[PDB]
Amino acid sequence: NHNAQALNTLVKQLSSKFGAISSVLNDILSRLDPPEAEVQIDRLITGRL
Amino acid sequence: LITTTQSYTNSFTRGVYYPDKVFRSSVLHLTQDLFLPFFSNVTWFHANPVLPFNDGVYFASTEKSNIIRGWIFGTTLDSKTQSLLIVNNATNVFIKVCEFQFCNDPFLDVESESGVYSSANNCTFEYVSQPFLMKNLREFVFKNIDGYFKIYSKHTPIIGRDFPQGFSALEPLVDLPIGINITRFQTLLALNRWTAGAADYYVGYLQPRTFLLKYNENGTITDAVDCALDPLSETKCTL
Amino acid sequence: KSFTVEKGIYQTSNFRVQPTESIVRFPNVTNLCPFHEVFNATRFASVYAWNRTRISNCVADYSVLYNFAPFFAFKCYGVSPTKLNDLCFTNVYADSFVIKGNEVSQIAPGQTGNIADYNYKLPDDFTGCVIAWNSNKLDSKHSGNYDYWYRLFRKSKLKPFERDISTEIYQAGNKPCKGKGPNCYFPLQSYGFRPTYGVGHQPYRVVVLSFELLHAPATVCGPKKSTNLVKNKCVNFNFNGLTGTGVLTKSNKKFLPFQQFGRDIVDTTDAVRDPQTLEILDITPCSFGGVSVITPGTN
Amino acid sequence: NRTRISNCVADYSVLYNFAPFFAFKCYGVSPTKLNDLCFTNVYADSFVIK
Ligand SMILES: *[C@@H]1O[C@H](CO)[C@@H](O)[C@H](O)[C@H]1NC(C)=O
Ligand SMILES: *[C@@H]1O[C@H](CO)[C@@H](O)[C@H](O)[C@H]1NC(C)=O
Ligand SMILES: *[C@@H]1O[C@H](CO)[C@@H](O)[C@H](O)[C@H]1NC(C)=O
Ligand SMILES: *[C@@H]1O[C@H](CO)[C@@H](O)[C@H](O)[C@H]1NC(C)=O
Ligand SMILES: *[C@@H]1O[C@H](CO)[C@@H](O)[C@H](O)[C@H]1NC(C)=O
Ligand SMILES: *[C@@H]1O[C@H](CO)[C@@H](O)[C@H](O)[C@H]1NC(C)=O
Ligand SMILES: *[C@@H]1O[C@H](CO)[C@@H](O)[C@H](O)[C@H]1NC(C)=O
Repeated sequence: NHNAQALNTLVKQLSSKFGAISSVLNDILSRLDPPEAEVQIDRLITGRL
Repeated sequence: LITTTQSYTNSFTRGVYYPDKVFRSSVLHLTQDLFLPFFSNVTWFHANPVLPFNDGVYFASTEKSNIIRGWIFGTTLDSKTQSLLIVNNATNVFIKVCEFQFCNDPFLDVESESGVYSSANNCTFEYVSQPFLMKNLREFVFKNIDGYFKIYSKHTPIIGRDFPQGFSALEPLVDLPIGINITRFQTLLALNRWTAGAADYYVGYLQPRTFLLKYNENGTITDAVDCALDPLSETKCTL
Repeated sequence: KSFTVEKGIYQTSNFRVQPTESIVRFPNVTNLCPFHEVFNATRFASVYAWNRTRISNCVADYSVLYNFAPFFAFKCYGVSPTKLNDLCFTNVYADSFVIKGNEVSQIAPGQTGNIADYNYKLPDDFTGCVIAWNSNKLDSKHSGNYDYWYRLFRKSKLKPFERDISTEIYQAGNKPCKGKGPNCYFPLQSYGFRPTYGVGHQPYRVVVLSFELLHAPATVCGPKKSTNLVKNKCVNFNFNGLTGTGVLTKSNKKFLPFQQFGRDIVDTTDAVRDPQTLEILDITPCSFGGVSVITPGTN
Repeated sequence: NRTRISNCVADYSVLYNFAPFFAFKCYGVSPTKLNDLCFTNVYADSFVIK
């Protein structure tokens, strides 16, 4: 039970925004220019780390 | 010719609609939205008064021979603001956001529109579709949020007289990008001609609540839990 | 990080199966959006009463703006302009008016000023574009054209996205006006435009386009052509702006006639519906995994 | 010119009825909330520029 719970929490943590416009990298890359995308990507990086 | 009598009754567990368009199968889902609280206090009208809109409206009716036909929404409803108008007849349904010079006691002549409004005005949006009103209980949920008027509906067979003790989820019916402000609404009736008639309907108001919904193997909502009703429901929502 | 290896098994890298091609599946609509009709109207409303139009169910092309005029200001906030030509939106709101040339700087989210607080206000989370181009040639009169008016006074502030049309005498004194002379003014003042006026005071036409996302299935996108449909292969897919990579197969899910997508317990997409042919497709990720190397010693 | 203001009741509606200011920018405090704050003392610097 504990192992399954920990894995489920880790997977579910991927839908959080961590104070960004979106939790999906694909649309961030497809609707923003490179100079402005990293400001959103780094927040996701920190949260997931 | 028209008599309106009021009463108060219990709502039990009714007025649950699909929150989004996402398919889910065999899962329990927590949602937060404007719902009708369980075992609430709904108003029973028996047979027009002008009622507030608040944040949303749950409407229920069980009349036969198509006595009730449509609703009107607005904020001043006389000459200064565009007003919604939903009209259901045998073949189709009209929806007009037009500005109407409403009569003092609007009604349907049955079929001239002079009994409802004297004339139209400067308006743009209009819509027409298959009739909404398709022994039988008809339930509707109306809500206006962020530039969108949303209507959910459900049709059920009933054998009793009061609210049935059962569960039914209201599937989405229509979404419109109208973008006006609504504060009051009223019911529209049709009188054959001035013969006296009778009708009955139930009204309730929505509030922000958190629910726990159950999806079966086929993507249909079959049960729900109101997380703020009592300690047991709070425990169920926590677990 | 060594030139010699001992006997054992080591985990080195990961393998993944690469995609083969790309799939684009848009709905079949050929109707063009009335961007041209909204422009070149030969008459634009005043700033205090700005014109609003709703655009939906059409194909949006942004090259018409490019060939329209050399815009003085062209600023997009939530979206890069160059990528506007391959996105999908639910509906578009176009607000058109005419202001002074130097007032263009006041049309921005989180901005204050006479226009930004008394005529038009944008939300803090605005997602759209602003275009402002000179109109000295067409909206100027030699004697002076006063058809355009702007509001100068208001009792309180203005929230984003509302329009005020009520006309009345604004009160400045403590006593009720019931007049015009004693400290009571008119909020609406007529613009004065002349050809001899220099840059910064000639009329400028301003159009604000407002978009939205995360709503009903998208309608305003058709500038790219669709392709065929393939199954049982690792491919890149794009269904109405929903993009991904994986393998599409036949599905046995009983979608009710109003859903589009499908999620699971972890809340990730696993089913989709083809817009042009109503059909349920299961989506599975392409194969990936780890690689281990088994070696004896290098001795 | 520099002036020190202290030991009084500060009302900011007089500025509102004064004139339609071309520029009115507050940095550390939102202007609308200026009417219910408490301060130790105020420094007013006045001049005229282009
Ligand atoms: C509903 O309200 C009425 C008075 O408005 C009150 O008497 C009654 O107890 C309430 N509850 C129910 C279930 O009727
Ligand atoms: C019912 O409504 C439709 C659409 O408004 C109209 O075409 C039709 O004539 C109406 N029928 C009657 C009997 O009023
Ligand atoms: C409707 O509104 C427009 C715009 O303000 C106005 O010009 C017109 O006089 C109004 N009435 C009618 C009947 O169009
Ligand atoms: C789901 O649909 C199947 C096929 O009609 C049916 O056999 C099954 O009973 C349904 N599930 C429930 C909970 O009724
Ligand atoms: C708009 O109208 C003007 C004059 O009627 C015309 O020259 C022009 O081609 C039209 N279209 C655009 C995109 O400007
Ligand atoms: C707004 O634009 C529409 C589009 O043609 C036009 O019919 C209408 O007269 C315009 N209104 C104003 C106030 O400019
Ligand atoms: C559009 O696509 C749908 C889905 O296959 C198809 O049924 C319809 O005939 C198509 N219509 C046109 C005009 O291409």
